[PDB]
Amino acid sequence: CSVDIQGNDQMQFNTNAITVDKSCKQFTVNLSHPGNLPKNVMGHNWVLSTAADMQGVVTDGMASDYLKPDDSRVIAHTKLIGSGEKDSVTFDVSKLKEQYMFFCAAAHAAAMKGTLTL
Ligand SMILES: [Cu+2]
Repeated sequence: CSVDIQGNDQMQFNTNAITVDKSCKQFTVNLSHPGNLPKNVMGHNWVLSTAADMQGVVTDGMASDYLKPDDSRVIAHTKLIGSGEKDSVTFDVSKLKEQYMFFCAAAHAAAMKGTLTL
């Protein structure tokens, strides 16, 4: 009923998929970032929400640890960790049901994009 998640300076997760065994009443995410943060990203966290609400959470974090205080869409999140730092978050699995998304709120990319060629 637990997992170790890691990020790096290439904006990669050690895994982009997490399974929660149904015997679990609580689940714990263990976050660490042993190497450097990505360039000009000064923090790393792990955030859980619905697939629908993810974008809202992200936009509102930049509008207001890159997260809106007491955001009701955020199921669970770690604090912002630096390089070489570590944090854990444990949450009640009862608040879940089903295709949820987890993300880091500190490293942003362009939401809207396309291709151009000559
Ligand atoms: Cu941003």
